[PDB]
Amino acid sequence: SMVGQLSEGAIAAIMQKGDTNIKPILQVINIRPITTGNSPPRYRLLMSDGLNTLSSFMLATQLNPLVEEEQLSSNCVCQIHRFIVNTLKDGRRVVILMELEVLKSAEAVGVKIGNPVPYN
Amino acid sequence: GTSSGSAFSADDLMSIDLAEQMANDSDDSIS
Repeated sequence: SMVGQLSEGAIAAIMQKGDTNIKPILQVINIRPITTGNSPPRYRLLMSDGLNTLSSFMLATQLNPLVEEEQLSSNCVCQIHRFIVNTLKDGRRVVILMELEVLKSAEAVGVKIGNPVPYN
Repeated sequence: GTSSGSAFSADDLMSIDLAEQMANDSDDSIS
């Protein structure tokens, strides 16, 4: 199964246990910029682990070239090597992707894998 | 489950900036 390529349950592990030591393989579902006048763009990502999606992933600014040169794009599969979880003033949590590797390009995967459901 | 995700205002973005910079600064103790 194509879902065999993804780290099913990694999103729940991050959200429920705060496990920051896993190196999960995830699929990018969508990418949206968040822009400000003096700041570089901040890329927000809807990611899938094959079981859940989560829309509160954020790309570290130093990885912006991956989005701007289209290597990190919707449908691609990536392995997260380092991430942190940050809690906002209102209680929401974001997962900041600090280091990753694109394992398979969007064009080599071709479609959303499986039928994941939103975690929140 | 109802939208593309709640949005992040300037204050939220400043907090995210700080979180990533704190990780970068800690790297300076090992690199």
